Amino acid sequence: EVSVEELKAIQLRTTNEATGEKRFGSARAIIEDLTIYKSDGTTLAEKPLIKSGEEVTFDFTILASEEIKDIALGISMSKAQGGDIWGDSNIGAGSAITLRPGRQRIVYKATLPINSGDYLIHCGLAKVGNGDREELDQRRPMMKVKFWSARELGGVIHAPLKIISNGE
Amino acid sequence: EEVSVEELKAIQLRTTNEATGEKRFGSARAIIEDLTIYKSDGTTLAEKPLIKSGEEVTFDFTILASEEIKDIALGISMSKAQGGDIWGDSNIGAGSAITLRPGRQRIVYKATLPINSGDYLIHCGLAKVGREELDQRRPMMKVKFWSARELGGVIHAPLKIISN
Ligand SMILES: [Cl-]
Repeated sequence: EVSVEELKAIQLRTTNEATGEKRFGSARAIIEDLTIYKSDGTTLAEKPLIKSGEEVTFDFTILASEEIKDIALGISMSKAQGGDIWGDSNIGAGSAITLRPGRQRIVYKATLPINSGDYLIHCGLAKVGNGDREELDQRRPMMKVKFWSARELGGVIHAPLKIISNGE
Repeated sequence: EEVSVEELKAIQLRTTNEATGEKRFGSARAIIEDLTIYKSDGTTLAEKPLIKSGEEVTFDFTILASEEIKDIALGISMSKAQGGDIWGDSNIGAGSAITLRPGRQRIVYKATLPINSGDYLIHCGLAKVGREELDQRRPMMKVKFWSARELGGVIHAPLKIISN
């Protein structure tokens, strides 16, 4: 179908250097690409800004050389200078996934209450069980993303106060 | 009412929360006398010391003032352990002017807090914007967030799996 040999070559070849992506894994299957859509339906290439609190779609193209049961396809985000502020996967969602040979598309959505700033997106593909975890394709960092908001808040959590009573 | 700044400074010092090792400072021309927190089910943190990740929380402040004070900033924030604030906001950001009257009054905020499971600290500050610190409470109290839904980091934004 597609040789792991090819997937290994794909993996080594397609590595984003604008973020200094370090990429590892057995490459039995790989994250061929990730495309991110905003609520208005536009991409990051089309508009690289995400509004704080916007619903985002993560469109994964997964390319597998063979079938692989019980995988974990995860994604996370860190501040341009720091550790992860957000991370999740199908495992956290309680949703099992099995990869089939050839291309396949897995789609996640999330509403991201993240304050304005520059962040990094990471994603990872691994096999959960049968012995210990097996990393298939870990992409770190995969891409940059900037959040913007109508008004500025403290920290990273976008949770604006509602004023119920101002003693007025 | 008839409360003096002298009285408020005394209250400020003796009602500092020792459990959290609270540091408290400011002129105390007005003070944050109390903060009661309600969860979306109507229960207080005192009744049920636990907030569900992502739920709507109500902050019921009781403020004591020794005199009328215009252009007030009442801020709240949260942090984890020895870290900096992970969330913060105030009436100023929200675009709501506050003027304190003499005596006791209430200021009430809501926020929907997508904070992952863990132990956090709540900080609050009262000041007159130009800043004169009136009453800064760091940390005022502990708060525990929980969810059966587990995530990484502090941001509770669970993925939904659309297409497998
Ligand atoms: Cl309470």
